[PDB]
Amino acid sequence: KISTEVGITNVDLSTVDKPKTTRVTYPAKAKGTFIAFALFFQLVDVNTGAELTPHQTFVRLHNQKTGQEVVFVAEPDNKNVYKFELDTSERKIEFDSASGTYTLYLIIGDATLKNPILWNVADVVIKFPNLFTPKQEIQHLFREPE
Amino acid sequence: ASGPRTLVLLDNLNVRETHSLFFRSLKDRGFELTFKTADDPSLSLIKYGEFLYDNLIIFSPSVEDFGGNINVETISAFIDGGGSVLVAASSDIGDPLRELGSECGIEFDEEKTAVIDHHNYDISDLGQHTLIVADTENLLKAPTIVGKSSLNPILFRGVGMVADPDNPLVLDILTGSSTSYSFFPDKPITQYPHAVGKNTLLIAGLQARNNARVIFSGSLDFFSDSFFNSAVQKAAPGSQRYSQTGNYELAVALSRWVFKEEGVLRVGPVSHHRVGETAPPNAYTVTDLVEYSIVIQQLSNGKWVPFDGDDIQLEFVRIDPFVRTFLKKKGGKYSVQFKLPDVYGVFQFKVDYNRLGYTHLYSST
Amino acid sequence: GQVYTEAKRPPGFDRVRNAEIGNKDFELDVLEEAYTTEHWLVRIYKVKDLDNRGLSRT
Amino acid sequence: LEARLAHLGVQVKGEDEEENNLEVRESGRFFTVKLPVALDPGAKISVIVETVYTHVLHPYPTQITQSEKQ
Ligand SMILES: *[C@@H]1O[C@H](CO)[C@@H](O[C@@H]2O[C@H](CO)[C@@H](O[C@@H]3O[C@H](CO[C@H]4O[C@H](CO[C@H]5O[C@H](CO)[C@@H](O)[C@H](O)[C@@H]5O)[C@@H](O)[C@H](O)[C@@H]4O)[C@@H](O)[C@H](O[C@H]4O[C@H](CO)[C@@H](O)[C@H](O)[C@@H]4O[C@H]4O[C@H](CO)[C@@H](O)[C@H](O)[C@@H]4O[C@H]4O[C@H](CO)[C@@H](O)[C@H](O)[C@@H]4O)[C@@H]3O)[C@H](O)[C@H]2NC(C)=O)[C@H](O)[C@H]1NC(C)=O
Repeated sequence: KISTEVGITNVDLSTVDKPKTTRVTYPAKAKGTFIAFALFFQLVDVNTGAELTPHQTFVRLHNQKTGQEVVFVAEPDNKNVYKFELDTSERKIEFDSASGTYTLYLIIGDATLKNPILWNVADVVIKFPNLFTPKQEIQHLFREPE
Repeated sequence: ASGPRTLVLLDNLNVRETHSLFFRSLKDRGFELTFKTADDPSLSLIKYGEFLYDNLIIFSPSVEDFGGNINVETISAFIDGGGSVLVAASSDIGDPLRELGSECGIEFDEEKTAVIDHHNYDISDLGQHTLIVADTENLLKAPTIVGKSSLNPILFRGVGMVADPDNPLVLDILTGSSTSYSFFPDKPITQYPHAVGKNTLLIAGLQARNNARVIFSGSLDFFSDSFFNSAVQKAAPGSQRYSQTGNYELAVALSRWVFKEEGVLRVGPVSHHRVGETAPPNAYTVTDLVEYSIVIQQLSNGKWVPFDGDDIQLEFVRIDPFVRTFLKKKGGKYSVQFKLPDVYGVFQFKVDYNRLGYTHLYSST
Repeated sequence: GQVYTEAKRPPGFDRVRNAEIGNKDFELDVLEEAYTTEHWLVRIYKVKDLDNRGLSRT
Repeated sequence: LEARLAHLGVQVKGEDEEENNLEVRESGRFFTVKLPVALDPGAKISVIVETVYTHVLHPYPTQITQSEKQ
């Protein structure tokens, strides 16, 4: 095999209105808060303009309050770009409940590629809607004497 | 504990010489070892209802013909008869191995699969980013199962497995980092992969209701003397290079936990009586002082010393617990003195000790 | 379902209801047949345990 | 099999009966029999000894399905 690189352009994710758009670069996060959402990102090859498809292009959500995480996959059409549209009413089963603040990572990797990039594009806010432990100590409430 | 005699099934006899360290330690503890090929038409682990092998070890990926009496139902009946079964598959699983896994609630994957990760892999991979370096951060963290010392980054190559969330008993030991997805290598991804998140367990364990320890590990090679002696350095630029892998200590801990050596408990004679008496009188009366006593032994090197018992809870239950108290450790016996409630009927003293990595003990009088 | 109980009548026949069983064959997931009398008048079933390997056993 | 014993009878060639009494020697609860005619040196006597042992055949599988054999 021969080594290859990875580059992200355009970006400019936008909050969906039942539609403003904002853009950011690769090094840093996005200022502000976006509540749903479809982040767009054009993955091109570095050093020579070309269109590649990394083997792994999952998009990750981490919840700080509970510690749970949820991962999705962005599948391309024939537009040379991806799309991750959040229905905010669909995928009720995947998100059992909504948390205020979600941290959005972009995990991307390949065997041929030389460096996998994973940084939080922006913070996301989503408002769509024991077995072996000491059990609670129970006492008995005696009847009051007459 | 159990008996020392065990049976070892092999993919090929070469495993005797390449897994030398693990087998030598196992024999050093006294366990008698018999090696047989997984395709032998002569082996049998039961004869006239005897279970003539106490422990079973399966180091044979890529098998579909177990032998004379060994089937998936025979291994299931062996696990129902108190056996301790350790399996290890690596990218060559095979249909009966996957079926056996499905019989314990731990689903394997397709034959060609492998747990892949591109953030934490070591420089000794030389391939399609498949030699995973699982950190000791994401780990079950129970000193009975995994040991009581600090470890180093452990590394393995194999297939990923997921747990069925319907099982209350299944436990996950060494789940992979949030960068592993466990899909086909060298093939594009279309579906949703199998356990893409941090729920790619990679080393599972099952504790049956009759206290039968079963450890389904991926990565047969994880027990190979090549991984026991190789330094680890993640390919992320400039990661720390440890001298000792820290795989050997983990392996010995797992072996001592599945062959009933590190965590085992036993319930001795119980005794309950009126306060101020010596024998249990039939048909206690309402609001009568009652004393309860029970002994538990732990098998530390076979000594069966008294258990520590920080939090053991007695339940006085009719259909739902009327009383629930702690058992104060006093003179080797766990004795509590309490007054029976106003409600009459038949009742049940109940002790339940479900602790992670400890034998589940249950007693109701 | 497969016990003849009459002369000119199909096998799965019930005398008291004079009918034909709807489900001829089924399996008891949570019960073992402990005993059954000579004329199938009293049937005793032993309730089963939880599944050892912790399976569903619906 | 000294404890799982039920009966020990001793007869003689033809139709006959004999008497045995329990004895102790200084141990397997040896018995002694009193012959009808004492035998001189060089004689020969045929004595039939019949013993019955109870609870000595143990079932080896110890658990048999409704469609198996002992
Ligand atoms: C004829 O036959 C009938 C059936 O065979 C008999 O009936 C049974 O009778 C018993 C006793 O009366 C009933 O039990 C009680 O139900 C009460 C109402 O039910 C709740 O149901 C929900 C619970 O559901 C599940 O919840 C968890 C989920 O994991 C599960 O673990 C649990 O097992 C259950 O399956 C609940 O969500 C609802 O909100 C209802 O509350 C219930 O209040 C009773 O609970 C008591 O008692 C039990 C033990 O009896 C304790 O373990 C509880 O902690 C709770 O204890 C409180 O009361 C005790 C005495 O009353 C005190 O000692 C405790 O300290 C505690 O006190 C708190 O609350 C008091 C007020 O209630 C306060 O005064 C205190 O200060 C404390 O704050 C109990 O569960 C059965 O439901 C009932 N069966 C049926 C089918 O109805 C009937 O008796 C027979 N006839 C005769 C004449 O005998």
